[PDB]
Order: sequence, then C-alpha cells, then structure tokens
Amino acid sequence: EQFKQVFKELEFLGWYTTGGPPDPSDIHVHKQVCEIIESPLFLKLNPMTKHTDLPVSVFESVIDIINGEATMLFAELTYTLATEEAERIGVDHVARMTSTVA
Amino acid sequence: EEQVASIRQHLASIYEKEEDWRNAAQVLVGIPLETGQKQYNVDYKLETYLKIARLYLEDDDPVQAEAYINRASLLQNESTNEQLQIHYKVCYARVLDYRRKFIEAAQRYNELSYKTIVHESERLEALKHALHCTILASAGQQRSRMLATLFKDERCQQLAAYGILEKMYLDRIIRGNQLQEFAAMLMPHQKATTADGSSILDRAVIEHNLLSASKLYNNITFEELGALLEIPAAKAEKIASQMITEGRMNGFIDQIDGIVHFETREALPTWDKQIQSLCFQVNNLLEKISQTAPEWTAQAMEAQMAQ
Repeated sequence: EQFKQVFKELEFLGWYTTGGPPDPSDIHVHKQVCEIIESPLFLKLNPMTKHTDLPVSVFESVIDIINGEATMLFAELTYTLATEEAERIGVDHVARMTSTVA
Repeated sequence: EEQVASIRQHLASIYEKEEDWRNAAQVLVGIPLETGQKQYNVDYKLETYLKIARLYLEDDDPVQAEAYINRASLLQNESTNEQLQIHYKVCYARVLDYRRKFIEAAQRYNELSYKTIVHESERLEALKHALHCTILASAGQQRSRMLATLFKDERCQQLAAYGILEKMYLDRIIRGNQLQEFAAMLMPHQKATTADGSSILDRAVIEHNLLSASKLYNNITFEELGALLEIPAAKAEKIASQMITEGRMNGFIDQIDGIVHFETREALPTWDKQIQSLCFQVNNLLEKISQTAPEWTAQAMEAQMAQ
C-alpha cells in the first residue's frame, strides 16, 4: 500500500534472499510467497563467493507429480543486466571513486 | 417411505443405464426429493443435490443450476469424508464449463489436477479440460498467466492440444489443419458461435495469427496476408484495419498498391542492438572456454594481465 503511492506502474514479482544453493527452507518460504502471486521469481545472492562471476542466481518454481505426491522444484533462469544511461553513469561513478575530453 | 423409494431407485437406475438421457428429464420427479417429512443425513442430501446437478446438465438448464449448487455449496463444506470434495469440485467445474465461463473453469480444473486422492487418469483428464478451457477463454493477461502455467507443466506434453498451446503461448501462427483438428476434438457446448456463425474461436485464431505475423514481416501485401490467414484479401484488410485502429497492433495501411506496414526497426538503434548481441556472444564464448578448460584458462589469463 505504501509503495503503490510512489511507483504506480510497478508490481510485485517475487522475493530475494542470501545463501548458497536453494534449500528446503527456501522452498518452504516460496510456498508462502506463491500464496500471494501465481508465479513469483526467486533471487539468491551469495555474499561470500569464491568464483570470478556475479553470484546472483534467479529461479522459478516448477511443480511436478512424483511417487504419489506433488513436489515443487526450482528451475534456473538466465538474466541480463538492463540498460539506462542514468543508471549506467551512476554505477560507473560509484564504482570508480576517482581537459574535458581527457 | 424410505424402503418404497429405495426399491424403485435401483429399477430407475437400471432403466437409465441404457444411456437414455432423454428420460433424464422425467427422472427428476422420480427421485424422492422432499416427499419425506424427516430430515435425512447431511451426506445423503448432499449426494442427492450433486447427482441432480449432472442430470440437469444433460437437460441443458445451467442458469438455475448455478445458483442451485451455489446455495448448497455452503452446506457442502462440512460433513465430507473424502469423496464429497472431489465430486463437488468436478460438478462445479463442469457447470462452470457449460456456462461458457471458460477462464474460471480452467483455474478450477488446474487446481483439481493436483489433488492426489483421485486417480492418475482423472488428473490427466482434469489437465486436458483445463487446457481446453484456457485455449477457449477470452483474450487478456489473466488467460495469459494460465497459459504460462500450463506451458511450464510437463504433464501437458502428452495431451493432444499441446501443439496448439505451444503456438498460442509463444505467439506463433496456427495453420488451418491444427485448428480443424482442435475443433474436431472439441465438445459441442464449447463451440460457441455468436450471431452469424462467426465462430468465436475462428475469429480469435485469425486475430492471433495476424498479431503473430507482425513479428516476422516488415510489410505484407493484402493478397498474401489473406493467403496466410486463409481468408479473402478484403477480409484481411478489414481485420488489419480493425486491429490497427483501436489498440491491438502497430502499423499503417497503404491502399494504393496495397500493403500493411508493421514496425520498421530504425537503423541506428538496430546497430546498437547488434553490437549488444555480438558482445553477448563474446562473453558467453569466453565463459564456455573458461569452464571447459580451467587449467589452461588460468594460465592464459595469467599471461597478459601480468604482462
């Protein structure tokens, strides 16, 4: 209710969290989130990583029937960084931290 | 009386067993609905109420049946062992389907398709009904969410209508033969045909094919837009003008030579997009190289960074 006042065209999409691989706690929380929105996205950020790539991972819930019960699993998605000149300039200025053609 | 009614019950059921639905009109008065003064068990009354629903469905009177089952839905919540819920859900989904409320029936059937109590064949049948009701539903984003949900399922790959759900969700062109097969496999009550025929499904498929052809073509002639949608050229021009007018497409019609123009993809933004795609390919190729040969990749990285 608060944020609908400021951003009118923006809508709920999913939730995010911090950790490693998806966990049963995450798949339990995803059910409560899915109770609000039919297809919520899941975002996981690893604050302590060891690779040389961005640790952000995006998942979507896929339900399945197996062994006589319904199990909900996570399918990974591929994301791309969005484009905006103001956002790019702000990000570059923040990253750098110190003639007009030089 | 209880025994007197029961004795005729099996006889009437056996007489109806001949698959005679014409007699289903008269069987309604043969059932002892209110003749007893005593209030029977809740389960018996609910079972009678539910069995009257499918009988009236064959009698083609759903308008009163909707409120009739709605008022019993309040008492249906309680005094259920296991199968009352399944029967009530199936009957409600069927009565919603028969009332041309396709989108709500699709959601109900999708929810029904996951209950584990019923058999696997029943689950597949519920999924098939949900898919058909979604496809027959009215255009909008609501139906789009259900289409995406069905597409994410895999149990839908073994249905006969998957080849049309895939093209409906992904914005492809549905040819004539696929639509003919889908219509042949449909039920008579689902095949609505407002006013002069104009079957609603046939108009929606045409309007979807025209919308999907706007992504493959830069500008298409009337004589070949009609041959792509399987309609006369005048009809193609009329439908294109109708969709362009209100809000449903982008483009304009030139009537002199005869051509409808979609978006034109200005040169410079296209150049920027192609630069983005080429750099994306470079990044993906580097990631693949780094992943399929880490030991050589580390040595290669530590040969120009420290150079």
